[PDB]
Amino acid sequence: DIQMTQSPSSLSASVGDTVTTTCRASQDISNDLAWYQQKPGKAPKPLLYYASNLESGVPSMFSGSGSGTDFTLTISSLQPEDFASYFCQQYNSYPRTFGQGTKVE
Amino acid sequence: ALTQPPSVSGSPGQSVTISCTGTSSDIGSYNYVSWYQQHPGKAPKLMIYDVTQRPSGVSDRFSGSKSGNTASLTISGLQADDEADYYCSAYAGRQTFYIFGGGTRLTV
Amino acid sequence: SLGFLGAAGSTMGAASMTLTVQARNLLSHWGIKQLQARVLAVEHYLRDQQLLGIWGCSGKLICCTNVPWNSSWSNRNLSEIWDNMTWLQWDKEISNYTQIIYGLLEESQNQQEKNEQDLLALD
Amino acid sequence: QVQLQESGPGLVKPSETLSLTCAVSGGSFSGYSWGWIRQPPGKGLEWIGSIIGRTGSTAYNPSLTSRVTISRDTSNNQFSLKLTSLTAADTAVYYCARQQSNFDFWGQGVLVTV
Amino acid sequence: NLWVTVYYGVPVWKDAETTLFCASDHNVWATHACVPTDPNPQEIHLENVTEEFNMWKNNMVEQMHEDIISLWDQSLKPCVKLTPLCVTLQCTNVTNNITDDMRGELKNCSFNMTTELRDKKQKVYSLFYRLDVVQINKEYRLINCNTSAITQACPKVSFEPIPIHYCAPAGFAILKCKDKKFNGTGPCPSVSTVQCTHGIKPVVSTQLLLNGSLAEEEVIIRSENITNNAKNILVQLNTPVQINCTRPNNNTVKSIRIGPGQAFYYTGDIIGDIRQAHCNVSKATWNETLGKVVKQLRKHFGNNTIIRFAQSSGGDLEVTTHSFNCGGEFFYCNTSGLFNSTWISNTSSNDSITLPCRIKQIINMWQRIGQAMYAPPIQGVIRCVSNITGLILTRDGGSTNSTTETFRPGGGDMRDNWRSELYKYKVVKIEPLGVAPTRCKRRVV
Amino acid sequence: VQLVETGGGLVQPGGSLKLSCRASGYTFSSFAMSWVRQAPGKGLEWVSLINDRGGLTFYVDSVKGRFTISRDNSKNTLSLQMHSLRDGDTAVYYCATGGMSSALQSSKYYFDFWGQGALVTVS
Ligand SMILES: *[C@@H]1O[C@H](CO)[C@@H](O[C@@H]2O[C@H](CO)[C@@H](O[C@@H]3O[C@H](CO[C@H]4O[C@H](CO)[C@@H](O)[C@H](O)[C@@H]4O)[C@@H](O)[C@H](O[C@H]4O[C@H](CO)[C@@H](O)[C@H](O)[C@@H]4O)[C@@H]3O)[C@H](O)[C@H]2NC(C)=O)[C@H](O)[C@H]1NC(C)=O
Ligand SMILES: *[C@@H]1O[C@H](CO)[C@@H](O[C@@H]2O[C@H](CO)[C@@H](O)[C@H](O)[C@H]2NC(C)=O)[C@H](O)[C@H]1NC(C)=O
Ligand SMILES: *[C@@H]1O[C@H](CO)[C@@H](O[C@@H]2O[C@H](CO)[C@@H](O)[C@H](O)[C@H]2NC(C)=O)[C@H](O)[C@H]1NC(C)=O
Ligand SMILES: *[C@@H]1O[C@H](CO)[C@@H](O[C@@H]2O[C@H](CO)[C@@H](O)[C@H](O)[C@H]2NC(C)=O)[C@H](O)[C@H]1NC(C)=O
Ligand SMILES: *[C@@H]1O[C@H](CO)[C@@H](O[C@@H]2O[C@H](CO)[C@@H](O)[C@H](O)[C@H]2NC(C)=O)[C@H](O)[C@H]1NC(C)=O
Ligand SMILES: *[C@@H]1O[C@H](CO)[C@@H](O[C@@H]2O[C@H](CO)[C@@H](O)[C@H](O)[C@H]2NC(C)=O)[C@H](O)[C@H]1NC(C)=O
Ligand SMILES: *[C@@H]1O[C@H](CO)[C@@H](O[C@@H]2O[C@H](CO)[C@@H](O)[C@H](O)[C@H]2NC(C)=O)[C@H](O)[C@H]1NC(C)=O
Ligand SMILES: *[C@@H]1O[C@H](CO)[C@@H](O[C@@H]2O[C@H](CO)[C@@H](O)[C@H](O)[C@H]2NC(C)=O)[C@H](O)[C@H]1NC(C)=O
Ligand SMILES: *[C@@H]1O[C@H](CO)[C@@H](O[C@@H]2O[C@H](CO)[C@@H](O)[C@H](O)[C@H]2NC(C)=O)[C@H](O)[C@H]1NC(C)=O
Ligand SMILES: *[C@@H]1O[C@H](CO)[C@@H](O)[C@H](O)[C@H]1NC(C)=O
Ligand SMILES: *[C@@H]1O[C@H](CO)[C@@H](O)[C@H](O)[C@H]1NC(C)=O
Ligand SMILES: *[C@@H]1O[C@H](CO)[C@@H](O)[C@H](O)[C@H]1NC(C)=O
Ligand SMILES: *[C@@H]1O[C@H](CO)[C@@H](O)[C@H](O)[C@H]1NC(C)=O
Ligand SMILES: *[C@@H]1O[C@H](CO)[C@@H](O)[C@H](O)[C@H]1NC(C)=O
Ligand SMILES: *[C@@H]1O[C@H](CO)[C@@H](O)[C@H](O)[C@H]1NC(C)=O
Ligand SMILES: *[C@@H]1O[C@H](CO)[C@@H](O)[C@H](O)[C@H]1NC(C)=O
Ligand SMILES: *[C@@H]1O[C@H](CO)[C@@H](O)[C@H](O)[C@H]1NC(C)=O
Ligand SMILES: *[C@@H]1O[C@H](CO)[C@@H](O)[C@H](O)[C@H]1NC(C)=O
Ligand SMILES: *[C@@H]1O[C@H](CO)[C@@H](O)[C@H](O)[C@H]1NC(C)=O
Ligand SMILES: *[C@@H]1O[C@H](CO)[C@@H](O)[C@H](O)[C@H]1NC(C)=O
Ligand SMILES: *[C@@H]1O[C@H](CO)[C@@H](O)[C@H](O)[C@H]1NC(C)=O
Repeated sequence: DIQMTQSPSSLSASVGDTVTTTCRASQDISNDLAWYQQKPGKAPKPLLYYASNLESGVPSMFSGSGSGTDFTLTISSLQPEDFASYFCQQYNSYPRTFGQGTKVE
Repeated sequence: ALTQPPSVSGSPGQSVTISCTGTSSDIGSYNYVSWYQQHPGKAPKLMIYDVTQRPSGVSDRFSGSKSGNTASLTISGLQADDEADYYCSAYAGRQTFYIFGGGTRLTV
Repeated sequence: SLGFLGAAGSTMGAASMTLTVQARNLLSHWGIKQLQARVLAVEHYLRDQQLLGIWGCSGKLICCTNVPWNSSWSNRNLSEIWDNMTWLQWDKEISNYTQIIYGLLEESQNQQEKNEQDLLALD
Repeated sequence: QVQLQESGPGLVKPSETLSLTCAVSGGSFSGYSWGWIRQPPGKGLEWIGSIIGRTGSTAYNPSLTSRVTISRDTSNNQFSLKLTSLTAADTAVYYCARQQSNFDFWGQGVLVTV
Repeated sequence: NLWVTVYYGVPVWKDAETTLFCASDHNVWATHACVPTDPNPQEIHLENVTEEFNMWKNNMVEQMHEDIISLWDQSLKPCVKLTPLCVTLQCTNVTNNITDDMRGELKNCSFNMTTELRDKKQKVYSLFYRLDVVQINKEYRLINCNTSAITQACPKVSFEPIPIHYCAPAGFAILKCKDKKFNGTGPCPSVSTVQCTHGIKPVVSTQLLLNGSLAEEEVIIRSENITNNAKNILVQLNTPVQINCTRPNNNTVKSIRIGPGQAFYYTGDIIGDIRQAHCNVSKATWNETLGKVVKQLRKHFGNNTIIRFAQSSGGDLEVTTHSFNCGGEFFYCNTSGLFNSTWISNTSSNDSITLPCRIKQIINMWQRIGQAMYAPPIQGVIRCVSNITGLILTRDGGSTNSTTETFRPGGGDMRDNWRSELYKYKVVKIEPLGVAPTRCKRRVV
Repeated sequence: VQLVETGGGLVQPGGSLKLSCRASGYTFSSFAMSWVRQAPGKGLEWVSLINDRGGLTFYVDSVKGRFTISRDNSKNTLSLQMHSLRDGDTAVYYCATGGMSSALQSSKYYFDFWGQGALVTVS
């Protein structure tokens, strides 16, 4: 199986600020990493298909990048509504391993 | 059978050499001369194999060597528990597989 | 019971138990295209058999020889070769020495035949 | 605008077989993979398994394969999860989701205790 | 210590190029040469074998290409050579009960044709499609007159594709890649061995690949080099898109003897009104299909770019238009209605898209020059239903500062159609002899 | 690793006894096995050897016309059938692992794992 983790467990943040996080894999993933935003009590909201590609209805505030084993997620500014946890998912192999992390407070 | 001197002994803390003598066909021809020890009431244990090899679980105080048609086992650092009977054994060939020597009763 | 090449990927010491599985599948206009394919399969079969003949392995799938193994061809022990490698991996590891080994096998057999011929003339 | 509804029951704690049947509407099955994702309280997400809509072929998370069956019936636009020998660790929110590389659509996961 | 031991029957192999033969279960795709197939194939799964495949360097493609062309040509060997037809034609427009699109599309021609006896002539009046006739102002000639002799296809020989299985000779094996989402040009962790391929239908088309296999999970984008805009992109769909094609006009076919046991077939007249040939796809299915294709393209063309689809830029009708054989008739359908959209990441009835089609009787296949076939007309009305299983796309070149990529339909090189079925197969040679060290010594005397 | 012996005890001369050895903690089928005996007042004597597959057996000359060694890998069991027992055959018999290995394995011309034996008395 492909394991992966996020770097921060959480971030302290101001609303009027840019915050970033990362996701690192034990095995090479050919850009096939997705990102999600989760609020307590709800299913995760998809953000990114591939590290650099946004889904529908997702604002330009979100962006990302990466290839191989090293990936990143960037939020240019936050609304109070963006103080949520984030997930990264690899879909390069069957144990569809997710990483866990980056609660933003 | 292989010749192996009886009653070879020594004091605790000393070293002892227990020799084994065969012929040109038994020891002179093959590097397969193992050593075993036996406490009364127990099956023999392998101490040395091939000539100089030692199996896991056997301490480094036990070591063998050979020359010509003879071979030996030496024990350094003799301990209180080193009072087993010792035997040499060698691979003789295809017609005769194994030959054991006589026993040596080590005492300390 | 595995089928043809079923043991590919298994270790060398396992794969060696299926030698007859692979051996029996060897040898088993536009008509010209098909004949060329059939003729070629026969020629390849016969060339392998000729080498086995030359080396003194004509009737065997497993044949022991008198050529010592060189550590320079592969400085690897038996546990690694027979238990932790497949035949495909092995083939790559020593492909560079194939013609050295073959040359040695031929020379050894030639010497053996001369010796047999003379022993049979002892009277 | 695809919607997914898990429709799960509460379960017997010491031992039972879980059964969740997810209804799908606003789209169909032939072009997509469907599956289940679990989230025990206080934990992140893990995949359970999935089924291919057009062929019915499945794949499962290696850790629980001996206990899990996923199947589908496009007639009713439904698919379901069946888990045997449920024991404590199986308490989780179970989510229904549609996969097209990513997981595009999610339902409202159901908390099932064991 | 160790000795060389020789083993025979060792399960190893090498990449190889050999001659394959066909097998199968009248028609152009004659099964006369092909070996009857086995009651069932066998497949051996090879556990723990990872192998590398390359669909763009696969000699099975070249052999299929040569065999298909060969069968095509063999089927025309015994057919009538229509050389008496390369005469001046006197033609006027068909204006009788023609609709708005069918304007100048049909011409009514008259000519002095040969007959059974050499001292006799006959006057023949026939209808031709405009695309087959070139003006020399009522004087016309057939389009093939200045480049080739034309052969009439035999009326009793079907053009329906028959699945062909390719089989390896003894000493060789075909390895099959079972991986899902396999794009070619890689390691394939799940492989198996077969002796024969699945049956492949030699369906001939441009732009849209009909009646092939489908992907099981996702649309698969395959190319030799995705960043090279000079290369074609093959797209395999995971769902079929159904397309309904018709030639609505009810034709009456006439024939004349033009020589000693030879006859020519031609359209005499049209019974009803004259309408344009066309093909339908539903809007919902086509629009869903592109959304799936676009999502996958974004893997290679990421960072939220704009993906645009556009019409073929130019070239011969065969490349710019969707060519296919429908019931023996040869259609050239305009796909501008399928590739007219712009996609961005911010997005979202029996309504359908009708593609107008043109029809030709003089066909020049396989990009060859000097050969031509005359396709006899078919009496009655033609209807066929096909499954779109994949696409051929090309990409526009341009600067690297662009935020938009444009894709257009491509095709015309038949080998790329073949590659969509043969991408999972590789031919290897079995090399049964090998050596390894053991403790076994040959007995010396 | 354990080797456990069970079997017959006292027989009169000319009679027959059988011994059995069961073993576990290792792959039984990977090893050749041997019987060694010790007369009550003597040292060790090799009696017999069987390969891992079970097809090849060897004996000390003294028992060639009367002892049979066999194994059944599916039950992890080694056994020895003795006929025409002589007074000279009184000994503790032991089963042990080793004394031979296949051509694809490292040499193993020694015994390593021993059972505790069984006493065979002929009187
Ligand atoms: C993608 O795949 C589809 C499906 O295979 C192809 O579509 C088929 O094309 C064939 C060939 O044109 C069609 O076959 C023809 O059907 C006619 C009608 O048959 C009816 O009556 C028979 C009675 O026996 C029934 O069994 C049948 O079901 C129908 O009810 C026949 O009249 C035709 O025969 C005549 O022409 C042939 C030459 O073509 C002569 O050899 C015959 O002797 C006779 O004169 C013929 O059998 C078939 O119906 C189509 N299927 C569908 C669903 O439409 C697509 O063409 C293919 N696409 C591409 C690009 O290749
Ligand atoms: C492919 O490799 C696997 C190991 O990755 C092999 O699995 C072994 O199967 C035997 C069956 O008798 C078990 O006793 C072993 O314990 C398994 N090994 C491991 C590490 O679990 C499998 O046999 C190989 N397949 C082939 C055809 O050789
Ligand atoms: C094609 O041309 C032929 C001949 O020019 C047409 O047949 C003629 O039809 C007219 C009626 O409009 C008759 O008066 C003539 O006697 C016919 N001539 C012969 C000998 O056929 C035919 O109708 C035309 N067809 C079309 C569709 O244009
Ligand atoms: C055969 O005749 C055709 C028709 O006149 C020629 O094709 C034309 O070539 C000119 C070249 O400048 C193009 O501009 C026209 O558009 C072409 N017309 C068509 C209908 O294709 C063709 O070149 C001639 N072939 C030979 C060998 O002379
Ligand atoms: C098909 O899959 C293969 C395997 O993942 C891709 O090959 C990799 O391409 C990158 C970029 O050139 C190289 O850096 C890697 O080393 C290649 N991997 C291997 C194992 O060789 C290939 O690019 C994919 N094709 C398409 C069109 O996406
Ligand atoms: C795929 O095609 C592109 C375009 O031809 C190749 O990129 C060029 O590589 C050469 C040699 O390094 C450079 O001089 C050019 O400037 C590159 N052009 C561009 C637009 O980047 C690329 O190398 C090819 N891929 C492979 C695997 O061969
Ligand atoms: C393609 O779709 C068109 C509709 O857009 C079909 O044309 C209609 O056919 C019915 C008879 O079934 C007529 O009553 C309508 O007047 C026609 N409508 C139009 C706009 O022409 C057409 O038949 C379909 N073609 C195929 C091959 O399925
Ligand atoms: C192609 O033609 C078939 C009929 O041969 C169409 O299928 C019919 O669709 C209507 C409307 O949904 C149903 O009431 C009929 O029962 C269907 N018939 C059959 C045999 O399934 C199909 O929709 C057409 N497709 C396109 C793109 O025009
Ligand atoms: C296919 O049909 C389209 C649509 O009728 C044709 O598109 C025209 O192309 C010319 C030249 O680029 C443009 O000036 C026109 O504006 C386009 N038409 C429309 C409605 O936008 C196309 O030329 C046809 N192609 C073939 C091969 O027949
Ligand atoms: C999608 O639309 C919203 C409208 O509020 C806009 O803010 C956002 O930037 C758009 N996203 C993209 C990728 O264009
Ligand atoms: C091994 O190869 C070297 C040359 O590289 C040669 O000198 C040596 O004699 C060879 N040894 C054996 C056992 O063949
Ligand atoms: C073979 O060599 C490897 C690497 O040095 C070693 O780990 C392994 O124990 C060796 N095998 C044997 C039987 O000694
Ligand atoms: C075999 O020869 C190639 C050069 O053709 C070389 O690169 C490779 O390292 C050689 N293999 C070995 C095991 O030395
Ligand atoms: C045929 O149609 C064309 C349309 O461009 C017209 O110019 C020509 O005069 C017509 N010919 C006849 C005989 O009606
Ligand atoms: C047939 O030949 C005669 C010769 O006088 C000519 O007048 C007539 O136009 C020709 N007919 C056709 C259809 O070309
Ligand atoms: C089109 O796809 C359907 C899927 O159910 C299949 O039954 C049908 O045979 C396919 N048609 C062709 C021509 O392959
Ligand atoms: C052509 O139109 C005329 C006038 O409406 C009509 O009398 C004639 O029957 C029509 N012909 C056909 C084939 O429909
Ligand atoms: C991705 O788009 C952003 C604008 O939102 C731009 O600043 C960035 O440079 C682009 N990245 C790449 C690799 O083109
Ligand atoms: C492409 O779409 C535009 C906008 O709806 C339309 O005006 C144009 O005619 C379409 N092109 C074709 C070839 O249908
Ligand atoms: C096709 O998809 C586009 C996506 O933006 C949507 O706006 C349009 O309404 C859809 N059309 C049909 C017929 O489904
Ligand atoms: C074409 O017209 C003829 C008139 O005799 C009729 O028999 C035939 O059925 C018609 N064809 C079609 C497809 O309707």
